[PDB]
Amino acid sequence: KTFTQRSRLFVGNLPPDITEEEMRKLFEKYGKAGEVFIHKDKGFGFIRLETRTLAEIAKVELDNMPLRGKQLRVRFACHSASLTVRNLPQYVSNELLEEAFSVFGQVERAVVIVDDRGRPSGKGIVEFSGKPAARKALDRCSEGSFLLTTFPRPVTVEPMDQLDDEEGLPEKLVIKNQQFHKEREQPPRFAQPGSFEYEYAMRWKALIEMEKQQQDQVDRNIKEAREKLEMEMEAARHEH
Amino acid sequence: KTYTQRCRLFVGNLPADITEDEFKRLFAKYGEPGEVFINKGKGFGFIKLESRALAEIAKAELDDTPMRGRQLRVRFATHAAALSVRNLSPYVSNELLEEAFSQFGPIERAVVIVDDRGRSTGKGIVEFASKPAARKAFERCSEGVFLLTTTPRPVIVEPLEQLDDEDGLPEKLAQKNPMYQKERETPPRFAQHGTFEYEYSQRWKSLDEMEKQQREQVEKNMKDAKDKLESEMEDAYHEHQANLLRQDLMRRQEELRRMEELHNQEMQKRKEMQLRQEEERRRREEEMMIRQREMEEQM
Repeated sequence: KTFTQRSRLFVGNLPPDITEEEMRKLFEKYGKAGEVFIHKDKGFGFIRLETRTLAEIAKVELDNMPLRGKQLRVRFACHSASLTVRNLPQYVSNELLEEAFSVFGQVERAVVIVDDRGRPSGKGIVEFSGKPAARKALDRCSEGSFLLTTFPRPVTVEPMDQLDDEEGLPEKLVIKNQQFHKEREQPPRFAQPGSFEYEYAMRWKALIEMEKQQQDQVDRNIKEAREKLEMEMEAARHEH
Repeated sequence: KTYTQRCRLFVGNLPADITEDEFKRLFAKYGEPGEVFINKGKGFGFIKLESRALAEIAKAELDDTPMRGRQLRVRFATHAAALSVRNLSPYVSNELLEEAFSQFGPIERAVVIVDDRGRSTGKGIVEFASKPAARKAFERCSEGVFLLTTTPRPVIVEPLEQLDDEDGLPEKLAQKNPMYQKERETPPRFAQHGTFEYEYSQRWKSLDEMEKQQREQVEKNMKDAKDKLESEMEDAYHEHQANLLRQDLMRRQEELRRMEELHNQEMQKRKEMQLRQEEERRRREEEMMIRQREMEEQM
């Protein structure tokens, strides 16, 4: 597919005298330009390039480029119509997900997330070209029971939990309040055995072990109930 | 920092018939090649470039480009020396997390993962130059109790779970299991009412809800058990700040008693000499009163 949201770039620190035409000139090197949005007063905008390949190149070549006083901030736009799908079947493909969710409208891209051993995590990603399509899908899959394969256990569609592991939380953006300063007095140190803090922070290191042993009981609880429910259903299908 | 594990590209679908210099020509335009490894049998290799950006352009420019009959597969190689770190304060910064984890070896990269509004999630990634530097940081923080703030929240260091959300699980790979094409016999659909599957759809929704109900039950468990540890360790702190005021005040009383007994010693030496003056004054009077008697009865 071409002119997907995945070739859509946010551009920041633009000068106030920016025109729809100069932003097209700036990106002239990267072929055909689709939709352009600009707010001159705020000095940010959106440019949608032909392919992800050209947006990946444009991003790197133009991020931190100087322009009339400031250095440009070029990023990939956050997807506006991305869903997380949970409770995926045991046997599932990128292609099945795209086909399944194309019922609600244009799907730009669908992915079954896999571990390094190549097995699915149980999560997947569905990215629609438009927000309405994502809205229908999200709503209809909440009220309805959406089934990709024969096995009659339905998919769970959530809005995408969009996280950042690129920029993170830099010191400059951390808020400088009273609690900040109080927290930021004692430096990073290995707590020495026998001190106030050591047997305090030996309770934490147990609270997380039990929380994980609780989260592993929920695992066993729901596995056993899953197993039980499969059997009841096997049998109930034999009632012709 | 140049030629890091973040600058390292993977290249798959290489011909078995390649040289290390044929493979190095491929990335000529992107400057001096660093670390290079090839595995001719499995038709794949690794290259390191100076910067993360050079790698990003190179990946972009060379992925799905022909190499004498084969379409290349260029991805970023999975960081083999990367760590997950959770249970961080919302003030732990990328810079601080780095500073803190610098104590274990050379830090390629340290980020705290932020949500859509830039707030910290209490999870973050630490990438070390060497496997050793990570193993050190893991073994030490798993045994020891590494803190990063005033508040004694320990950091939880696990190995990083690297999930592929790019290539995912394509159909051609899914077809390898015969259970795939079987399950796909029914097409994607909404369970219509009156069908026997509709019933069991809703019984699966019941189990999914029970899972999400029981897992939020664990979140409550944690949240109420830490608020029990906040008051249980803050009252063993006002017992330790009382045992400080108890000892400190008993030292100021013992030293007071001392210096008050010195002020007494001094008073008794003043009283001692002022007595001995008055003892002579009255001694001399007696001698001179009685010596006068002795000169009168001599005449």
